[PDB]
Amino acid sequence: RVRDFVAKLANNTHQHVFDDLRGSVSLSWVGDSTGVILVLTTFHVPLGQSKLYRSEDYGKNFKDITDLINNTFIRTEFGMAIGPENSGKVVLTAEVSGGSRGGRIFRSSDFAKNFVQTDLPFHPLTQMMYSPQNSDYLLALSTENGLWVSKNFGGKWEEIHKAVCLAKWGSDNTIFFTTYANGSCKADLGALELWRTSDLGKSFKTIGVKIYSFGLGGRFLFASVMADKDTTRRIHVSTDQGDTWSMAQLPSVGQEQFYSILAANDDMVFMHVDEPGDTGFGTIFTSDDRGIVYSKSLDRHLYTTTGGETDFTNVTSLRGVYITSVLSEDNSIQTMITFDQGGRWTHLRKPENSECDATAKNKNECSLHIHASYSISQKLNVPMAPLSEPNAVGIVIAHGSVGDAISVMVPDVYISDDGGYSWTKMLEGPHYYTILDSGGIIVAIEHSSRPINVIKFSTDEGQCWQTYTFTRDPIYFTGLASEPGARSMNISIWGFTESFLTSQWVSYTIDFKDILERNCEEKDYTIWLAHSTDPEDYEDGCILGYKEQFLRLRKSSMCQNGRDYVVTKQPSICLCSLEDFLCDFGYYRPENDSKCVEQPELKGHDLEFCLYGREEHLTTNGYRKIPGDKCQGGVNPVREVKDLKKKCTSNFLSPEK
Amino acid sequence: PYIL
Ligand SMILES: *[C@@H]1O[C@H](CO)[C@@H](O[C@@H]2O[C@H](CO)[C@@H](O[C@@H]3O[C@H](CO)[C@@H](O)[C@H](O)[C@@H]3O)[C@H](O)[C@H]2NC(C)=O)[C@H](O)[C@H]1NC(C)=O
Ligand SMILES: *[C@@H]1O[C@H](CO)[C@@H](O[C@@H]2O[C@H](CO)[C@@H](O)[C@H](O)[C@H]2NC(C)=O)[C@H](O)[C@H]1NC(C)=O
Repeated sequence: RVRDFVAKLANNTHQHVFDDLRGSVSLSWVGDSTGVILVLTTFHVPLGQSKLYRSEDYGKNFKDITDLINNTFIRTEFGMAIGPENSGKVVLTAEVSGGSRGGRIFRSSDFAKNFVQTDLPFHPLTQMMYSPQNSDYLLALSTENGLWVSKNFGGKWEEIHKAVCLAKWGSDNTIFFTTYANGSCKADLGALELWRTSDLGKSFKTIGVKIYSFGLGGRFLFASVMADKDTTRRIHVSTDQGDTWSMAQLPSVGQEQFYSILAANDDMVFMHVDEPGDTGFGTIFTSDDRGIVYSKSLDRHLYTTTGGETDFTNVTSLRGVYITSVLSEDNSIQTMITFDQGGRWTHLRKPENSECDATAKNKNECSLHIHASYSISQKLNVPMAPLSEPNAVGIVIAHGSVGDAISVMVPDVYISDDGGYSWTKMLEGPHYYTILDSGGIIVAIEHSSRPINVIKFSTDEGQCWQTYTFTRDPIYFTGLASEPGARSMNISIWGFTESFLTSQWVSYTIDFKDILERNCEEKDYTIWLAHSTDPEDYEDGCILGYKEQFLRLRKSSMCQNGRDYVVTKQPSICLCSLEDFLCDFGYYRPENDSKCVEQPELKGHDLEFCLYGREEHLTTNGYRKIPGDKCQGGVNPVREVKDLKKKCTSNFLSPEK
Repeated sequence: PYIL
């Protein structure tokens, strides 16, 4: 539908040939709206040399800047540590000789235009980590497990602690780190201490003992803590940097189980707890807004002990939507989706014009299943996992199969433009895919064993496609790079050409600026209610107590949203109902439509929580607003609050007070 | 994801 497209692309396609790119090759973008890309290489000659290339134009042209690093061998293990935001910081870690006291880094503050070499008073063991508040503050662990901090972008270091296993930056330049006191990190597991320093090593506070590990998610600090006189451990949560802790209402686990924070934001967390006896699955729980009371969201959630692969995916392009895989009772794998932050999970709706595959019991009734990390790890023919971007609202693209379970067959690519409610087959056969200019353009490359020289693109969100031949020397295709954030109209195609005699790495960068030659205006956008189920209901669209309508680009408009495009939306607040509340600790919601009632008996970890929980959390009316829930007016449960503590501890003989 |  695009006219003269070949002529509009041909003078905007840019080839670069890399003279040498053997070994591990990596690419990092430096900053937003800079067009800066660094390509680094590392190979050994076994019976070490590194190459560094830099673009400042979104990959159209590179310059060999290997000379800047004195042709030194860069260790790929540490990668390029790119600083936050647009600080323009880059640190590369070098291999030193065997004589050396400490290692060596090459540091740049101007987007890798210039580097200086700095010799370290230690040998780094981890990648260097920037404070998110301050790109000049770095921390790093040494090979001797010292924790070292720098206040001047790695110019000078000081070791603030000697026996450290893990360290991370919190907010406001805070450091949390675990320490061992006995022998090694591994032999002191479960008896580590957790420390905090708010002032870069001047003061410390020990905020936990008998630690196994710790992590940060949203507003929460999580620590797993081992029960003394025991081999099991439990999660404890703090929202004040470990000044105070509460036990979370979650099962304890043995040494062969794990917890994993699937996703976390300012409101809540999704926690996975592995099932006992390494069955390769566990259960998803969602927290309230305190990170303390957890609701079982999804049983038999697939998460493998080998490598730790899970299909859990936030569909970033529609609020509330997540997708994952679960094991059926027959041990086939199905895809499930939730539209309300894990309150309910369902099968994905089959594309109207799809045929049910061989996994389907019924040839007229089946569902869509999605290939993701686990499929890829099992060596299925799946080039990419599912793609969605916050700024291209409603769009999700993924390889999938239509049936009753995930198939081993070669998959096709499906797209949804409503956040996952409905799907269509987008392309036949496996492809690599990218979204450019906030959904203004979708691009795809065929995944082949033979060389390719065509790229497909759509300006109407994957409904109609045009094919451009971007080279007359077909390449073995390796990968697509585009600027993080999906707001660019540049896409780079990477691969290599092979002859009998020789081969060579090549990139082609294509600029769509002449296809999308006009800016979108107000008339190019149309109102769209997200989550619509039934247009006859005044509450159609309500999720977590509010609806949103978006101004979405019309499919038929062919125009650029723009690098400064802002997703325009307008909320409507829904009335509160009982569905906007979670059962608080001690209560549940039996068979039907939504009244939280006292549990008759507390067993298992509920019983543990009652004995170990604070009054604050044990005093309740049985309801708590779903976190992120924005309803106003309507039902407001007025049952009076009671201490459930008295209920359980009532059975126990108490010792003297 | 983040293991504990
Ligand atoms: C796709 O890649 C091209 C580069 O090949 C990007 O072009 C860049 O476009 C930006 C904004 O249009 C230009 O930045 C401006 O620079 C001038 C002076 O240099 C300054 O006064 C402005 O305030 C602004 O910073 C930039 O010149 C240009 N880069 C080059 C090398 O030509 C293009 O933006 C990419 N397309 C998208 C949509 O991301
Ligand atoms: C699922 O992804 C969405 C989209 O990225 C996340 O929502 C963003 O979260 C951050 C941090 O709280 C906010 O600053 C942004 O405003 C949100 N973006 C949008 C478009 O809403 C969301 O938090 C993710 N879910 C979880 C549990 O992390």
